[PDB]
Parts: sequence; C-alpha cells; structure tokens
Amino acid sequence: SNFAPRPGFGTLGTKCIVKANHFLADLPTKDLNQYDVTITPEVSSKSVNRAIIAELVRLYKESDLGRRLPAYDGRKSLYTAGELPFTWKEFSVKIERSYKVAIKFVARANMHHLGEFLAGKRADCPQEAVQILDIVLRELSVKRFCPVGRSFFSPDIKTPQRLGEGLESWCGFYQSIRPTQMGLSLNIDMASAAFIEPLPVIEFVAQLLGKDVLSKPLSDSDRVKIKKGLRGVKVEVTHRANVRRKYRVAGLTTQPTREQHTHLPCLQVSYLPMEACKIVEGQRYTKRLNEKQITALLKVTCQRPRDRENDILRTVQHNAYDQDPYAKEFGMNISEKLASVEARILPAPWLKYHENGKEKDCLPQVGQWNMMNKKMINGMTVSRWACVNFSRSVQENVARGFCNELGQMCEVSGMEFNPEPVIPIYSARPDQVEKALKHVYHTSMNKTKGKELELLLAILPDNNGSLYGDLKRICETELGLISQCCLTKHVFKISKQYLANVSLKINVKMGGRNTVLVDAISCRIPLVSDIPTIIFGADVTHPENGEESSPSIAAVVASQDWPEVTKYAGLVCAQAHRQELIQDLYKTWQDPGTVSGGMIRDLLISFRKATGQKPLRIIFYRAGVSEGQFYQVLLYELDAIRKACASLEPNYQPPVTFIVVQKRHHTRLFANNHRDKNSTDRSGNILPGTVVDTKICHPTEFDFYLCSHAGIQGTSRPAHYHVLWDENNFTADGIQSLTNNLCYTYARCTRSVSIVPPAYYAHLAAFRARFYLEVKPLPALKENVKRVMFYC
RNA sequence: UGGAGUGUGA
Ligand SMILES: [Mg+2]
Repeated sequence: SNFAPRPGFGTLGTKCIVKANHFLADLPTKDLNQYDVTITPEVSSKSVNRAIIAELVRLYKESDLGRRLPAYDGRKSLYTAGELPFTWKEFSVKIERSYKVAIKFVARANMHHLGEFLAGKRADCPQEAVQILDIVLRELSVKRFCPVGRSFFSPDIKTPQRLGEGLESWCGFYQSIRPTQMGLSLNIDMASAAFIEPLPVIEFVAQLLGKDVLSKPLSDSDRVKIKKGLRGVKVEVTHRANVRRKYRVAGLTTQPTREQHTHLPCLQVSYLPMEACKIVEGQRYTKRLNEKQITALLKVTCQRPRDRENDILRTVQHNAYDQDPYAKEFGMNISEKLASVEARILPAPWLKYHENGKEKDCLPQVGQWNMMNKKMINGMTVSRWACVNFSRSVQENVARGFCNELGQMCEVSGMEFNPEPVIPIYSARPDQVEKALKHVYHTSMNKTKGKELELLLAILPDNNGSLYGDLKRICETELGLISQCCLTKHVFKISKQYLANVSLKINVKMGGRNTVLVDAISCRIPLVSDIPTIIFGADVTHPENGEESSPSIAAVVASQDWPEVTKYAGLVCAQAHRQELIQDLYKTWQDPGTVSGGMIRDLLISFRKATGQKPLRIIFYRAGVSEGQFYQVLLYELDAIRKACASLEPNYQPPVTFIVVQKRHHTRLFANNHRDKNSTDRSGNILPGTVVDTKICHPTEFDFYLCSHAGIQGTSRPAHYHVLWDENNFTADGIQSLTNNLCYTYARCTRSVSIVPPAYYAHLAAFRARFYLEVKPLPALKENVKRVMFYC
C-alpha cells in the first residue's frame, strides 16, 4: 500500500510566525509535451549533448519547430510547451565533428494531475510534470551558471576567495521545485562547494605541498598525495602560440623528462612538461576536504540567519524568473517573497533528578539547562578502574591529579568514583597499544581476585593518529573493556564544565542514567507509557565517495529499560558497498534446524531479558535514506521486522511506526521579526522546540519540521521527520510532542539535540563501527560491552 | 577523542 496519510494538524505550543525559504509557483495550463532525444554516436557528456541540442535549435527554430522553444533536460529528454508541428524528423549537427539527432514525440503530461495532487485530492505525485517544470525553470540557470546537479553556482556573484592548499570555494544558490501544501515551491537556498583555482601546475603543486620542490624530488607519500589530488584534472597546453588543445590527465610518469625543469617527472596525457601548463577553470574537487580546509569553508558558509535570509531574497530577485523566455513562454510564474509560515513553540518537558539534591527538578529555559544543585538519577559506584598514559608531555603526578579531579567531579555530580585505582598509573608509548592493553587487563584480573575492570581512563595525544581506533577496537572486540579516552590539552587545562561532561559520559558508559522526563517517571506519556514499547533506530553510513574496498556499515539501536526509557543498546555489521538497505536485520541459515538471527531479534531478546517482559509496541526511527527509495526501504525493513518478530515467538506481531528522519535538505525557517526577543538567546536562529507542519510540507502524507535545538552559530537546519508507516495510530500532537521530548533525554549533553537520540545513537554506533574492520563480517563485540552504551 | 551546534538530498 501507499504511505500513512496525515491525521491532522498540531495544536500544542504557543503560536508564532516564521519565514520559510519556499517561493510560491503557479502551475500553467499549456499541454506540455516531451520529445525524446537520440544522438548517434552516443556520447554521455551532458554539456556536449546540450550544446548539440542548442545548435540544432538555432539552426532549425524557424524551419519546422513552429517558433516553439524547446527545453532539453541535458541527456535524453526534450520538453516543449504545446506540440511541435512535426512528429519524427532528424537533423544533422556539425560542431568539424558531425552528429545525427533523432527527435520523436513521446507523450503529453498532465498539469491537472499536478493540481489535483497539490490540492490534496489524491496521493500519487506527478514526477513527470514536476521534473518538466524543474528543468524548464533551470534552463536559464544552466546556461548562465555551472550545474553541479540541483545547484547552479558561479563566480563574480560572491567574490570566491582562498580556501586552502590550492583549491578554493565558490558560492551560489540551490534550486529544486517541490510539491508542497500551498502549491509548487521553488526551494532556493544558498550553497557552496570547492573548486580548483586556475593556477599553473608549478604554483598549484607548490601550494598543495606548501613548500618548494625545485631541487627536492617527491617522496613516495608526496607522490601518492599528488596523484590522488590530480587524478581527474583537465589541463591545457600554453607553450604553443595558438594551439588551445586540452589533455585530461590521470597518470603521471615515473621517470624525469631527460630519462627546463626536467628533474621532476612530467605529466603524461607524449610527456607534457609541467612548467608550461595551466589548470582549466571550472573543475570540481572530488572526495572529501581535510580538517584544515573544512573550517575555512565553514567561516564562509556559516552566516547569520538575517544575512542568509537577505542573501536568499537577493538571489531570487537576481534570477528574474518573470523575464526569462523559457518561463514566459511556458506560463511559469514564480513569486519573490518568503512564505509567512505559522509555527508553534512546543514547551520544554520537566526533567527529574535525584532526590538527594538541592534541586529535584529542572525546566529547560531555552533548550539548555545546567547540572548545578542536581544529582543523577542513577549513580554506578565504580570500584575498579585503571589508567594508561599514552603521552609523554603529561607526567605521572599530573595524570593522577587529573584522575582525582575527574573523580571528585563525578562524586559531586552524583557518582561514587573510587578514590584510588586498582594498579598505579604507568606511561606507555602509542605504538605498543596492544601490549599495553593486554598487560593492564591481565594485571587487573590478577589483582582484585579475578574481577574484571569497570573503566579505563586513557590520556592519548592530541593528534594521535591510528591510535583511538585501534584502542577502541582492541578494548571492544578482544579484551572487553570500557575506556574514556581524553586529549592531552584538556588534561593540562582542567575545566569544571569539561569534567562534568566527561562525568555525564562515563555515567551512561557504565549502566544507569543521569536524567529522566517527569512524564516518563509518572507513566504519563501519550500512547507510550501505557504499555511497554521498544524504540528502535537505524542508520547506514556509506564510505567516502569512491571507496569500494571499505564496505558500508549499518547500525541498529533499541531502548532497553521500560519505566524511564533512556538506555539504548546497539549492534553493528558490514554489508556491500553503497548499499542503502540493511541485509542483517534478519538472517536464516542451516544449522542442526534453521537458527535465526539479525539485529531486530537480538535487540528484542535483550530488551525482554533486561525488563522481564516482551515489548508490546515498536516505534522505528530510520535514518540515512535518500528520498529515492522510501518504498523499497520501507518494504524490506518492515518485512524483516515482521519476520524477526514472528520467529522470536509465534503470533507475536507488535504494532510498528516506521519514521524516517533526515536533516539533509534545504528548507530553512527564519524569525519573522529580527528586532524582537522572540528568537534564540543569541542574535540568531528561531526558538528551540518549534514545529512546522503547514504550507511547506507534503500535501497528503504525514511529515513535519522540528527545530528542537538551540543553534549556536549560523542558520540552524530543522530536522525532517516522515512517518511512512503508522500502526499505533499516532495523533499529530502526540507524535510531535514525543519526538520533541526525546530530544531532551540525550545522555552525553545537557542540551536538546537536533535529531532524536535513537537515530543519533544509531549514527554514532555506525560511525564507531568503522574502527572495528581490519572482510564482510565485522569482529564480534564482547558480551560485556553490548549491554552498555559503548559508543557514547 | 568533553559536548552540543554550523557545508553536499546518490
Ligand atoms: Mg547517519
């Protein structure tokens, strides 16, 4: 069947007005038609095909096209308002390479279907009409800019400037039409991406290396880095007077020119000298940025909400959609004002802390609170602990003092940290991590009469490198320990807030919890606390662009303690490259008969063992989907859940509520009045816990926008929750309030988070599991670690 | 790796 229809509109919270970045578009009625494109020989170059089509149009616009102006998608589809006076005619295009183009009328799209879908009278989205409108709107943007997909950004509009290590950053908008509740919306939003500067090869190499290589040949690592950076760069020769030929470069010779600047190897297309070549403008940097040039872009793309709103308004008026021939002929009419969306600021929930404290309750003012005069619900009275000093700057006395300070902070925050460790702290070196870990574990087990450790405070260096991952992998797949790796800078500079955050982390890293909603304690949460429910969360973390070697990791967590649900236990796996499903939610093989598996079954069994009873309802929070596979993901990951529940106990099919969360979109909400105190306590974003479900949401399906976090800088992007499946029959107010309330139960922070802790923990587990691989099956987690939040 | 929050809808 189709998705879950929207049951209604929310009412809770104080009314307020925000401004979205969606611009109303009025659909035309011109009987738009699509004409197929066939070019022989076949070339997969979108720019070349577009140029060929443009030349064909210029040649034969008044010949047999009837003065009708086509709109070409770029690869295979051509759209024209009305109907051309011909059906199947072929035109020859000579660029002098010659091409043969075949054009045939395919079918006629229906704008009335788009109107019916936007009016809420059906549930099927006319992808054809939406794509035709998008392409006819973006023809002029493609012509005037450099397309990178749905974003057309070019220089001389924001003065692109230096980024770091050669490549720079460009600025511009992101345009994508979308069918919303109020009608078609042009989702214009500012965007930026990295570009390679048109610099000579010598200058670019010097900037990337940050030094001079006039007389120093490159090392193996330097050569590998140069090849990785330069793989896929177009360069043009400049030594010739009037030969503007281009030579794509992917391989570099291993020998110098003599075997000018002939010492260094010359690029191979013969052997093109690297001293008389220039990088072609417009190239895009692949892979991912480094830690130094990511922040340089962050200082560019991170601007105030008012500045971003003004930039979007300026960009929309700069395109002038009311003047371009494509939209004038096609009947398009785009507005130039931000939608005045009404919102609702949901109230913050009451948090209950331990009775043994001055403050037994807390009301988060602006989405963040403090632990002063409060104690955790559950201390864990850690008794056995040890420390490893993987650093040389810090001394034994300094490390012992840091441990004592952390313990005192834990005790005053509500723990019972042991004053003295099992074994005296000793300093090792960051290369013998395995030997140090086995030595510490074996010594601790030899002492304390064969009782395992409960914690391991590790002071690893600032830029350790290949050390944190190895340490965590060994401790969580070969030893079975719990570690609290810290950095040397914070050990040297002790701050009470840092100690409190570390205490909050190590409380939940050893069982128990530190804060609970009063509604959860009082068994008063709508449609949750009435009967036991297990709240799941999934996330699939794909590797860095082209990384076939490394597989993709999927993680699934689930709440484990009922009456005050805060404790999530998760499992991880490794599946095929760039796979958008989770093949390990259920697995059946032959073993004498057919023993089952998967993560759903294991987590349900763990929940049953932990709380004494099987869960009665399920609330699934999926993440990491790309909007192109909702149907497939829902079908597979709901059939897997049903089969896992059936296999565990017969006739056990609890209701499920499949909700997909994703923050990767370009829907921004701005404060209606920037001169008023209705925004965050800073000079920035809108108030936390504000819900939007009108005028920018799906016309018929069930979704909402929730900005539950207090943005610290830049324009905070609210999360998007889409309820694909709903068997509990959640009301709009109930689901919005529940999702907002969970955001206040994050273990590691004393603030409200943007996405739900289920999905956030699933993402953290998936990101952490990348350190375990060293083949399709990941190493098995130890049995003393899977029951505790090792990832937090 | 104290933490939340800021850049890509494959
Ligand atoms: Mg994720």
